[PDB]
Amino acid sequence: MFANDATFEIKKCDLHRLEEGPPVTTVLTREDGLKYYRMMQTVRRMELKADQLYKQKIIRGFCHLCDGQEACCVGLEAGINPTDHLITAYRAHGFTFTRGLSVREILAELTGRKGGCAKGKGGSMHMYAKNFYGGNGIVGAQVPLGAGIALACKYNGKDEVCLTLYGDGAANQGQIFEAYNMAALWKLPCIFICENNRRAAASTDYYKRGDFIPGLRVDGMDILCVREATRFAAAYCRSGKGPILMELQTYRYHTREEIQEVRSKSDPIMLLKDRMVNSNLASVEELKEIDVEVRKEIEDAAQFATADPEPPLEELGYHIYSSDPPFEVRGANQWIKFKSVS
Amino acid sequence: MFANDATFEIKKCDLHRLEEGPPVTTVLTREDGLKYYRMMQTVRRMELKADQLYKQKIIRGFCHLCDGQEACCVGLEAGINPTDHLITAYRAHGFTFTRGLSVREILAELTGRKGGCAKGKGGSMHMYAKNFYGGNGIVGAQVPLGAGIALACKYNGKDEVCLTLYGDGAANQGQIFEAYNMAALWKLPCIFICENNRRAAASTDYYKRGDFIPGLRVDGMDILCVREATRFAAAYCRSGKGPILMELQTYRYHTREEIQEVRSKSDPIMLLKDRMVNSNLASVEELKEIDVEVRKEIEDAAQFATADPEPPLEELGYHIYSSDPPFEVRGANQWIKFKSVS
Amino acid sequence: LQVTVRDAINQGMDEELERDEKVFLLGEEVAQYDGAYKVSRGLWKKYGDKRIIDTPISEMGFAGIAVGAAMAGLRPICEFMTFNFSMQAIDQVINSAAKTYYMSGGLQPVPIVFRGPNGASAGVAAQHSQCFAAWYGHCPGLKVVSPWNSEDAKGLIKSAIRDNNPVVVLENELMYGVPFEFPPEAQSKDFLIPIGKAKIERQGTHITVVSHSRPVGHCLEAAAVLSKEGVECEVINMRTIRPMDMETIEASVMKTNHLVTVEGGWPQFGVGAEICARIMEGPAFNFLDAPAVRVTGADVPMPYAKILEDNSIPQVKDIIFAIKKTLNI
Amino acid sequence: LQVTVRDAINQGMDEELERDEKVFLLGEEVAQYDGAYKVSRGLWKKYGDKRIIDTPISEMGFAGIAVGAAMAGLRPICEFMTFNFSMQAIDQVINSAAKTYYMSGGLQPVPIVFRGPNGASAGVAAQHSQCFAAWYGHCPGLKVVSPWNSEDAKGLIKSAIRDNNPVVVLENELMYGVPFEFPPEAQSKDFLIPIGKAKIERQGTHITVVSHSRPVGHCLEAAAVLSKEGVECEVINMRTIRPMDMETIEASVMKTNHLVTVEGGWPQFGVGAEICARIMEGPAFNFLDAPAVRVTGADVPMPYAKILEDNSIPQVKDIIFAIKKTLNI
Ligand SMILES: [K+]
Ligand SMILES: [K+]
Repeated sequence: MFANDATFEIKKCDLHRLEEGPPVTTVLTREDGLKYYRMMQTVRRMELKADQLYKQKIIRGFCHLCDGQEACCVGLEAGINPTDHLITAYRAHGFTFTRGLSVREILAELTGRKGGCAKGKGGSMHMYAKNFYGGNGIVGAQVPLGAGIALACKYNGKDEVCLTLYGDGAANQGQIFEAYNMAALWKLPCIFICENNRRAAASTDYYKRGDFIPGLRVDGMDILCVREATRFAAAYCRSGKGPILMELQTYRYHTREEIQEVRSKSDPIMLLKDRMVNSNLASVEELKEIDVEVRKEIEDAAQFATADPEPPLEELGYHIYSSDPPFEVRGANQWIKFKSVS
Repeated sequence: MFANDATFEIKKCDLHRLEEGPPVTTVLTREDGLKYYRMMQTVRRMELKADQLYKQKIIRGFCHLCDGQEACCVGLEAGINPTDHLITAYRAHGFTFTRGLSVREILAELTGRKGGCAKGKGGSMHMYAKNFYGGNGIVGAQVPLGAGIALACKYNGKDEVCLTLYGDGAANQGQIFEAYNMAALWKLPCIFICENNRRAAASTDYYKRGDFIPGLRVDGMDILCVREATRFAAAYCRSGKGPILMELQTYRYHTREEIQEVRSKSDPIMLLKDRMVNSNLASVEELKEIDVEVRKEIEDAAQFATADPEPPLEELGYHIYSSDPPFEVRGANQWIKFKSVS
Repeated sequence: LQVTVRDAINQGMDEELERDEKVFLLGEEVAQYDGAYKVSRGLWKKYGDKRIIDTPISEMGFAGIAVGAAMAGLRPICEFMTFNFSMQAIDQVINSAAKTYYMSGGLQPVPIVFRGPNGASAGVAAQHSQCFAAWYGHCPGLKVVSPWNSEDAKGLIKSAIRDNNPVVVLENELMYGVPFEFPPEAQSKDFLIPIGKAKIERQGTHITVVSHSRPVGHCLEAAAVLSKEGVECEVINMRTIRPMDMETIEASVMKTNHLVTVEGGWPQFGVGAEICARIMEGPAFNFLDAPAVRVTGADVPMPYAKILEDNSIPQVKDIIFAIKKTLNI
Repeated sequence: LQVTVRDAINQGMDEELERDEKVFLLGEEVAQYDGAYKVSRGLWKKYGDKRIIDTPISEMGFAGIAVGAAMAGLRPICEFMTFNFSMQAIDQVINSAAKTYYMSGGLQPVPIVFRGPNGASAGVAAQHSQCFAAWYGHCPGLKVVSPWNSEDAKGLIKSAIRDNNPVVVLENELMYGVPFEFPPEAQSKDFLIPIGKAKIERQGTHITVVSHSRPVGHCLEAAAVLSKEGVECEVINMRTIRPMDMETIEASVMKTNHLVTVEGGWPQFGVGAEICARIMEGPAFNFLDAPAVRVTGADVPMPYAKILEDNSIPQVKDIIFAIKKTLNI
């Protein structure tokens, strides 16, 4: 017999240009915390397999992992509806999954196979899903993209919001400020999330770079603060008050020892695991066995993803333009013609 | 009999991240402020001559006049050396002059004649002088440029600063924030100057836009504190403190009637006039004579600038590359060749 | 009826904006100011804040914001004061807009339109004078059209709004106040000029003259001068830069046996180059009785003084000199 | 000695830095990290923070800084991680560096070098595989080189630094670790390669094969496969995209009577287009016994799948097929 729900303290946010921030106390239901664990574990295991498929060279080109950051994508997806929008830079395996796609299609696009979510045309950086505007290879390019998805929101008035993410590397992009200004100016429901997984900036207070836009600093290893500060920021935006910065302080696992003392004293899966255990929300065996289901999940997908045939050559030209009649595309020399269908 | 010099109050600047700003009191030496007059006056009459040359159509394309702001461009030259660096955008007539160029070569460049300072190649927006990196027409591009010139200063270490100016219109250029960042980050001797002469920006507190970079807000109708500020900023930079922002508040003349109250309550030239006079630093008739002198310099120049013949068409391809042997340049079709010499 | 090129475009957007509430205009000075070149005159007044949006001077930003809206599902007309300015946003156009449908294996389309004056004006000097036809037309996933006259302008602007992919429209500012005869079939709010097709603005049998934008006008001037000595030119208005209608140019070269391209912007790796390269690779190479040549802008950044600038853009003289050089007459 | 392209470049930058203190290097991970591609290895350790500056990721801004320094007398080497990232600074290169010498009436030179890897890499997908030969090649007041082997990269990077105007150097990532015999005269520190001059890499008589950067290697491969069959190619390595050495290509054409150009960029408006257009317009034309063909990149945004990618850049057979086609053998 397990509790149904418990109550924890989450760290308190720092504020900038805000009166009151998200509550320091929250409720985790049993059946919920069970769902957040299976998601965190899946993203973790997923990236582990990616990383392994990638020292083996089945995965070519870029391969950015987000293991260590699972509190971020799962907790964010905890705080928003499926009808809200999210767009990120290239570290997007976690978000592709929380936003709908299956570990099957994600791994198969990583190994560039026909079964992949973009038919193997995209690779690791460009994956799209229902309301997910992908990862974009160009640093900060997605922030004005996000501001625009936000503008569309207001434009249809459905009280949907936009999570527009960028890491601390991209926090000095000129475009970013160009979007802070318009966002405030047009009061766009855009939440500008800065993933700060820890020189380059003259100022490392990121939640404040917005300047005239209010921001909050959140702890990104606690799935609960993330969900909290997200529901808070969603609230704020939907109430028509315009844009907000939210610095998610986090840590990507990929000296290699600073990487260590940050894992025992705060994997973000271990934290949620200890909470559930210490408050009778779940048993250590329950969780240990969800791992076994997740590990077998990822194993079968990975298997499909290395077996799956490459796309056919004759489709190299497809999907250039949308809704057009078929046409030909020139290849390496003029005698090479590739059909292109929308 | 006459005053050798006098003491005046200037408005005190608003401060951003600074404990003490520039003095609220200064000393205009009658002899200096006789030169500040003749200069301002020269810029005013030139800009008015240009405007008339332009309404006539002897000047083409762009013609950006800086009248009302003469206190800025003369005020600036008064608190920096000949050997410091100045770059602005396209409203660069005042500066070109205060930086060394004769009214003749400025006028002649506007009317597109060989006797122009750039042999008719450049026209209104692209005038270059000694340690003036001129006017630039891509809004905002001048700012990272000037941060560069500042890099150059620090790098030679000869205590020279660099005044990088932009208009409240360009204040939202992404690159400007990229340039504030590296400026701060490497402590460049760069003074960022926003000529704010009053929908576009969610914060019209330009002197604070630099965020981590300290700023001050000046009254740009008053050549006295403009000078003071500039001495204050220049000195700040020389002593290694790094970059700094100056909002220069002003009002260009180029209904016609808010323009009218601004002019009779605070023309930069009028204000200086009532100060020179109402403290015996100079005579209304003394000033009435230099008015007659400048009228003649302008008349001499407009005369030269409309009498000088166009540039020869055999020099169209000159000055593409510096320091190379001569070569040919293709004109309208492959049989038209033009000689290019460095 | 007579409508200036400016008005033809303004009609087009007006019919589009009415027909579909997904459609919206944004750029600098497009709204209250009536347009930098009065191209959107009165649109803000009629459709409001929501639909006609004045932006600050933040090109990389608003181009970004436009492309975003298009991805979320709106149909933004994103105006650049002039295309020299788009160089700051060129990356949102090439990398966010133009390659996205494809990277997503057909999952995510981007119905944006980018428009503004392009190429040379009158005494704006080097940083405002640049042609971009060749740079854009170079990129897969884009469509690039370059209208000449009123009728072109209203058709290709409606076509592009209705198109579902990113489409860059290169207007010409010196064309804006040129009036043209406006056939009644053009005033129709069903007018559409299909992208990818050229128009033959003058049948002829001696030489083929191909051109796009303002200089199409000057080829019609050179052709009237010439048929006074019985040389008949075939003048082709390209209209689309990508994907160009090379068939048409080939048909015509097979008839005339000669070819001249007249384009506005710089010579090297320019629009002429591509028609010329194609012409050699294609079937019509063997009908060519003399080498095809190119008439371009002079190869320098654009200078200021009137005489210098007047010799930097092809003039009717140079089109004729070239044609005669080709026809060896 | 055999030195790799990566090492060649390093030698060049190091020697030039040593020779002149007005010369510095800025860019992303150039300093501590040792080069994003290990190209600037050890330079920071040897010249310090004044001379090797790590920059934040702010292309539009740091390109613009280098140009400022340049305008003020400094001699900056400005690096872009890949040239795809240059799309953000492109305004700064074109509008501030390239046109300035001319706009100032020769008052204001801009001795700046822009270097980085360009074009296709390997499964870096559509946004990090673009070629820019064509676009930069297009602009007056800029010089544009595209080096192939060690010898080239060291010579050219050295002449670019010495040059007094903005030079754009299009390196290539796959060439980085490829090693080459490095003649004793190239190990010198006065080893200089004149910009504006192609190199015949292989004497031949049956056909001219002009190419630039990486695919030059695949041409030599083709040429060796094909001589086993009695067909000789003159293979030419442009080196320089602008001002490209057309004399050399014509002279070879006058002997061979055939021309195939080969390049990794997109096809239309590319480097191959300007070369043919030039052959046709010049005196080499009449020597052609068959039309000049172009072999280029496939006209798509670059895919990810290994098989699709492979047919997106030109393979050694594709070259052989166009050579055979042209000689109708
Ligand atoms: K569209
Ligand atoms: K140089």
